[PDB]
Amino acid sequence: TPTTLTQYIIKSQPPHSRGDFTLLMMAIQTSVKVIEKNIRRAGMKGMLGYIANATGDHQAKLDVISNIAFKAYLLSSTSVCVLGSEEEEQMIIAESGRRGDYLIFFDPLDGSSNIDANVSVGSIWGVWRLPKDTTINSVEDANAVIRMLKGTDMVSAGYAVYGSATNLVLTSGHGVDGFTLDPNIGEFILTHPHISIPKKRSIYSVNEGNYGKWEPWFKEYIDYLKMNKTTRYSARYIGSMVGDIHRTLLYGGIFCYPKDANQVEGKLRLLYEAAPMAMIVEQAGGKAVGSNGRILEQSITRLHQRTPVYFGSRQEVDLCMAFRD
Amino acid sequence: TPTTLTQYIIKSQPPHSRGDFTLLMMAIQTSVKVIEKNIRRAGMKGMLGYIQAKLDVISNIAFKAYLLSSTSVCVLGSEEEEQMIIAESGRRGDYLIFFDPLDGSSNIDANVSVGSIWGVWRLPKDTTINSVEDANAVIRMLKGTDMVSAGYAVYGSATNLVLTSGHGVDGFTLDPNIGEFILTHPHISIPKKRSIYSVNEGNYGKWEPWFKEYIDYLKMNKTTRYSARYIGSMVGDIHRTLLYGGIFCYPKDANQVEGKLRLLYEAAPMAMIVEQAGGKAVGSNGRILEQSITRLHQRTPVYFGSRQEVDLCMAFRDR
Amino acid sequence: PTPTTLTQYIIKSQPGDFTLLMMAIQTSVKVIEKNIRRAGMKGMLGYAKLDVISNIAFKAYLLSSTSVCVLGSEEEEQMIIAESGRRGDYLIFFDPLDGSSNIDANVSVGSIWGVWRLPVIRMLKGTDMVSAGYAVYGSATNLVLTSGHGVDGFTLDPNIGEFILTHPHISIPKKRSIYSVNEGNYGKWEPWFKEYIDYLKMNKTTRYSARYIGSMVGDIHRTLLYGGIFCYPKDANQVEGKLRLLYEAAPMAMIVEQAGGKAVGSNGRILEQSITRLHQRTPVYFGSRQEVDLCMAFRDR
Amino acid sequence: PTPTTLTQYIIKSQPRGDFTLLMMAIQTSVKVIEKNIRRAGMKGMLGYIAGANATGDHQAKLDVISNIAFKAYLLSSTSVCVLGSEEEEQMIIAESGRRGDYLIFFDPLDGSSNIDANVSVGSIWGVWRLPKDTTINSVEDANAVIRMLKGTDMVSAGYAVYGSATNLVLTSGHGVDGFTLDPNIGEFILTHPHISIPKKRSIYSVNEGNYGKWEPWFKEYIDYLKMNKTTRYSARYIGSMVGDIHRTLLYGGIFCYPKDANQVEGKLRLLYEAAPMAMIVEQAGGKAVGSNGRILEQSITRLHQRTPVYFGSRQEVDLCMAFRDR
Ligand SMILES: [K+]
Ligand SMILES: [K+]
Ligand SMILES: [K+]
Ligand SMILES: [K+]
Ligand SMILES: [Mn+2]
Ligand SMILES: [Mn+2]
Ligand SMILES: [Mn+2]
Ligand SMILES: [Mn+2]
Ligand SMILES: [Mn+2]
Ligand SMILES: [Mn+2]
Repeated sequence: TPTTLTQYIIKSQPPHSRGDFTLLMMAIQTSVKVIEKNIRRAGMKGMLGYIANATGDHQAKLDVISNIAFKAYLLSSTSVCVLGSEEEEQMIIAESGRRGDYLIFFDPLDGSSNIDANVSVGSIWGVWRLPKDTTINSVEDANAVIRMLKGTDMVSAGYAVYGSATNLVLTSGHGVDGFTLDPNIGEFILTHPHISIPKKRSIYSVNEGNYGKWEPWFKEYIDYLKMNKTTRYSARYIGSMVGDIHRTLLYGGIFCYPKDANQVEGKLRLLYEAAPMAMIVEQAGGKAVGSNGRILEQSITRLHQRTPVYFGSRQEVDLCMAFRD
Repeated sequence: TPTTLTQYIIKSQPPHSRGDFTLLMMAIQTSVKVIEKNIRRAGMKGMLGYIQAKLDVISNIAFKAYLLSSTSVCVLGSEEEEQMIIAESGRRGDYLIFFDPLDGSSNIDANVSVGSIWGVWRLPKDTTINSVEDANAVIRMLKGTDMVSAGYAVYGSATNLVLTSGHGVDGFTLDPNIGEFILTHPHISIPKKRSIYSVNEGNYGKWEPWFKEYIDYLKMNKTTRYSARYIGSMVGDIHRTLLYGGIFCYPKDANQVEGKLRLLYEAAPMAMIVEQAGGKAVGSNGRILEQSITRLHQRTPVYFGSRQEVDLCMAFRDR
Repeated sequence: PTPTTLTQYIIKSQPGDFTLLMMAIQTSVKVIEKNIRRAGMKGMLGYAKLDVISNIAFKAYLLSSTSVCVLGSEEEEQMIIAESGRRGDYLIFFDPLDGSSNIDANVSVGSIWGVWRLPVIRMLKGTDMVSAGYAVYGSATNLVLTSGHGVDGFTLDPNIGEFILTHPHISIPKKRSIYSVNEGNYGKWEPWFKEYIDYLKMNKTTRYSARYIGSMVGDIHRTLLYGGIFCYPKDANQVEGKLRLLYEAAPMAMIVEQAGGKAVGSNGRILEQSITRLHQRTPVYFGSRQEVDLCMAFRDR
Repeated sequence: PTPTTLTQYIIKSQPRGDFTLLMMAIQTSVKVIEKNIRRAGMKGMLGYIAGANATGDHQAKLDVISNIAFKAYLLSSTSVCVLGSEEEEQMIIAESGRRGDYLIFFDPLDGSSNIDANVSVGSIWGVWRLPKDTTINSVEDANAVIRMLKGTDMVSAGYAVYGSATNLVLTSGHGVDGFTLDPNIGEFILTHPHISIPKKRSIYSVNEGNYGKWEPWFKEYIDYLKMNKTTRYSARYIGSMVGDIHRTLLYGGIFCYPKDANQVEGKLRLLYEAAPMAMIVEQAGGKAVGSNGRILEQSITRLHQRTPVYFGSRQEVDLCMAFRDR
């Protein structure tokens, strides 16, 4: 009898709790398993490539299927009032009799331009809980509510990695725990409890193809990692934010998506990429900052808002930020 | 009723052919499936190290078991073993197989892709291998250009098996419901040009000046913008290189002055696949496949990929 | 291509304890199915160990569910109480693995559960049962259940480890010419039942087909879907019967009744029988309402 | 760690690789069919096609899919010259130069009226080897060749059981060995080596719903099994010939499909049901007879020929035949 994610969560909540968070995490699990199913057989089911979004991404077929899955299960869960997907312009409101307390923002498939080459991909979600009195009855209401939220209010966050094994990592503000899908029983089993990101590790992750378009201070930082006399650094960039962040959490290191001469506001989205990953990184003992301190302290102005990121081992991030100053 | 790897191979061989190669590819398929099984559940079965090198051992055990019982092999050489192994007499076919049973094994704990690589030579016309001595003598008079088949498997979100027999490259995908590899990527053709480079830039300082120059050009040139990708799994990175185009480099180091990658069971198989897909695959002095094999764990640097991207790279090497 | 799961179905059915309970049951069933499929290679066959493993699974997941106060297994003499801070409202009685001497021959097996609710438990009636269900472990894996508003059947999708709705509103036909009984025991039956069986074979009007897998869950599942009758009659040895009331006959009776069939023992409805003792027994005559009527007509002369 | 596969077992068993390739094609077919059965409920493949085969069976959708599978893989194997399916009127010839030495007759899905109720089903095959200096170039040639064959010429036979586990049992004239599908690796693993059917066991398997239509001697035999003072019998009838025969081989007992007042020639087909099962039962140490002695000694007149069967533990079958001769 191994320990399932569901059991783990039931245990985590107080004696005879509400149960909404358990139902939510069921919906997420089912979605993740559906997506995993589709990815593993995509080649034979004709779902490789692209269709013939609000961020200007041309969509892979698995983006659409992923989004459909997440929405279907989350809305039927009875635990969500609002959902916001990368693949949708607008937020979606759950129907009145079927409306829980959670606002969930998700990237249903991260790295979708990796799938054709069997490089890892993932899903990311951040969960906020509807503020005490308030009631969201429309898209207008929801847009007003998100504007008065911060990453520091996020109650839970997590990602899934679709690779040789299927991982589901999550936090509820009391550390990070990692699970692995047992395909023989379709349950997520606790395999990586109390994930602690090392304080220092000589691994950096960034797209150096963009060297030319970076700020001078960041070119300097990267050059130092390569040219300094003291400590040798190793470079790794899978090109899947989830894949790279997962390696960062387990091995230590740093992961960067810096300011660009094109994307002067950044590549990564705040609500459904950067802030969830920031809560996970912080809870694992790491540091997660953007252009002006903590990602989680940034004010949310709009659903598809962007930010650069510098995430990872506390001291590696400190070194990086020392060049900025 | 989809097209299996097995049926594809049966069709590929001549009318009423011998059958050795079919049996070999069965053994390889079974091995790959056993390894895949173990990787997918490694976390729950204690084979990961959380709190490094058990899957190497299990992989090696699998490949050996199935290949030796296949009756198609005379000699095997694994990355995990110092010496070559001889198949027992009368369980002894015509193939010499050199394999990396698990490539990227320090990736597994982080769920980063890994693979298996194999190169197949066929015992020369008048030769008979009866011992380790014999085998060491035989490999010394072989080249990558004599390789009859090569392939790799990628263990990721899907499980791929890519291979060639000197008539192009074809890619298969494991259907886990029936445990057969299904043709999904027929006639893989690597683009002639594509702006993606793959190398560990952490080692910048230890590279030769010409290669530092090449990398700097990819970043600073006015004409064409390059994207950087380095998974750190040779199979993962090469597979992306074959399908997307680009370049993959493991250049000469100030430490590893002979190179990181092994010739027999990493560089030469991947070279035959890259060449068959329409790409170019070179080391320190031309084609990897034209290099003479001196020793089982011999090494070489590599510059592999899109023919024009490799040409560009080699243009910088001109002193 | 996002199918309807058992979990969603149940969430929709309610206006959370029962949802958590049905999670625990699902996980248990999947664990048991996993073990059965590979039992031959993992040494768990004879040639039962799977009774023990099954029981362990059900207990583990049901107790951690926080929805149970009491559980009773066929494999245990005594009932088990859930710990105080982890104690829901449900009493559950289950046969974690039915037909365990079938496994070595790859004949179907199943799991059966009956759920009562508490508002000491000296007597219950099947008519108070709030839910019941079984799983069938065969070439597909089925999970059939009721909550007093009909019967619905689900099938395990092994690719996602969820039970998918495949057989909604199972209705057992009123009449169907299939009978299920061990005729090896002919000699030990009561005269009226010998007469009934002889009539099924010798009557001029309607031809009957015989099927007996020898797994109660397998045979009852075929009975619900195809129609027919399933009998474990009184024996000259087992004068009180073979099947157990609390964790076999009464759950199956609620399912059969909710599907539109009839489910009786030696003296009327199984569900109306008083429960005196945990491992109490009863004969059964279950199935299509008219086939059971025909059977009972022979008993009454 | 690295278990013994069916493929390895077969490679070991041979001294030419034609039989190995054949058994690959069969394995793949069996795995494809298993795949389909496990998910049939969600893929809409439960029940029947809306519009009967050569023996008058209305077909289940899984009959058609199964038949397609077996044909596809067996023909691409390069080991077959002729194939005969239950689901086809005519035999099929493999294309010239994709043409091996084996004639294979198969029931691609046995018990297809069990699937909707999740009761076990199976596949059955019998393998003959083309006679010395015979050459099959058409359906005419094939029909001529089968007429001069017997079950005693069968080189191999086997079945698959699709249940909670997936079994594949086979013989090549040197006993019976049983395998089990490992779904994690899609290989059949040796689990039941040297299957030996007990000489005596008190279990009988027959559809007693047909009592009224049986011959008097067989009614007498069945009544004896129930009413005799000496030994008590247990009755089991799954209603899937493969399921019931598999239980018979492992537990012992008897399995009967006797002569009927309707089917006076019998229900079971000789080429792809009775004769393969007969070779397996004989190789396991049992006895397998029809209306006039050994099934395997019967002359094959036609592809969809029928026969009754009395199969199982040698002494149980002897007892049965004693009632016929009295
Ligand atoms: K995107
Ligand atoms: K190494
Ligand atoms: K039991
Ligand atoms: K049929
Ligand atoms: Mn996305
Ligand atoms: Mn993304
Ligand atoms: Mn390796
Ligand atoms: Mn028991
Ligand atoms: Mn029982
Ligand atoms: Mn049949």
